[PDB]
Amino acid sequence: QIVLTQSPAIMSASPGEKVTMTCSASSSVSYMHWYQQKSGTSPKRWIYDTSKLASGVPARFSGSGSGTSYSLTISSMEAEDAATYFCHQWRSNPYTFGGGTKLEIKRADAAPTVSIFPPSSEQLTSGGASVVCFLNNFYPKDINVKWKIDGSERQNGVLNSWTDQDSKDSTYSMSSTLTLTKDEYERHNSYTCEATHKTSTSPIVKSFNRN
Amino acid sequence: EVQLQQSGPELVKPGSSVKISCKASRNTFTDYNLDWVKQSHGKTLEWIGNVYPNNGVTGYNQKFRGKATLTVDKSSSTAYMELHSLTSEDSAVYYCALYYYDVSYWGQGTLVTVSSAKTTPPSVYPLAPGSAAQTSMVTLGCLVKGYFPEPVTVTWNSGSLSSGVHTFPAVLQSDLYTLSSSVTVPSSTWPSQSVTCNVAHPASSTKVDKKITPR
Ligand SMILES: [Ca+2]
Repeated sequence: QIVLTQSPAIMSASPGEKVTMTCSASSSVSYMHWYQQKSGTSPKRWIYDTSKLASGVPARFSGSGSGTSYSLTISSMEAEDAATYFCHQWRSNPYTFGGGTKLEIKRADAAPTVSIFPPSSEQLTSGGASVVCFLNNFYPKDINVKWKIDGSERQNGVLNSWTDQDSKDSTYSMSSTLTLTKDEYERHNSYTCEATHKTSTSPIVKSFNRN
Repeated sequence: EVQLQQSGPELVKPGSSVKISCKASRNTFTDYNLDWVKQSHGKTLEWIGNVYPNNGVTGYNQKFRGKATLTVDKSSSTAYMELHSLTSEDSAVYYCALYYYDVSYWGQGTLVTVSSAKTTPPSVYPLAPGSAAQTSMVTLGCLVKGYFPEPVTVTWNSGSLSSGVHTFPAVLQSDLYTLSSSVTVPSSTWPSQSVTCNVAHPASSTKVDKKITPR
């Protein structure tokens, strides 16, 4: 099979600047196809036959190359272009795909909006107690969350989840969930989520008293 | 102009088989093909094979020999892929994609989960603020806990709230998934107006609504 190797695997691009990504084939091919996959969507053919734009694709996208070396270029990076791009060849049986280039865009630093939520009365009756902390709409993506119960750090029992870069405002969000037993929840009073992020020298603290 | 509707997500026992379908909406295409593609772990794509419903041969990828069988129903032109002797390695999203010269249309994907675990619907809990906070905006949430298999889909006010929504990827812990969703709205719109999270879990045929009420 013809193996496709893409570069770079991931990249952060300045808004309005040219972006180039490449696809190298193990053998020559006549044409290369490119696909865009945005968060939570199916892949969509984006450029076909090396240089032809799919329906609806804007003019800032182009494709070039020949033989074993192909490129996809964006003349001016826009927020909506944040996505993963895959190359795809139809010469060999079987057809193959490259591993993808994940493209993100730069923007101004933004502090997370932090919200903490006590367990719902509904959950507590089941014998579980989840305290949920959302850290929303921050940039850059690097962030750390620390839990404290009565001033003491709790590391175990935490579920974290992170969104991909938003297509509209180019930020990131995170959810952190600390799940205790109901009985252990009722033994302590103070619950706190602390966000460490480059936008502040001190962490953003949200807390509540079980009351 | 054409849309592909794939069959729904599947939970399959190890060793069993499953047949998934892909039907294109009304068209007059002649020499079109339908390709099947596996996406593992939300990342790498593999071409499984293809068919030419208006009679052409079938393309196969030898990596999937004895694993995938592709057919087409002549009557409806519905395309089918049967996956055989399933293992956890076969858990993935499977896409169908229609190609006709300079146009292409992909289905929405079918998530196949191979597991001996049974279906468990989520417990859906409303997340309202605690003692207080007070800004121009207020953030509310919904915790969707302890379900299996994926997927679930979350909406807020049946789609009328969207721009302020963040629904987070599910995480698997001890054989059950949990996810959360947050929505941020002006403080003047809640609690004065209703905010409700809508959580659908196709595997249990459930569509659960939870109104967020002040504590
Ligand atoms: Ca037909």
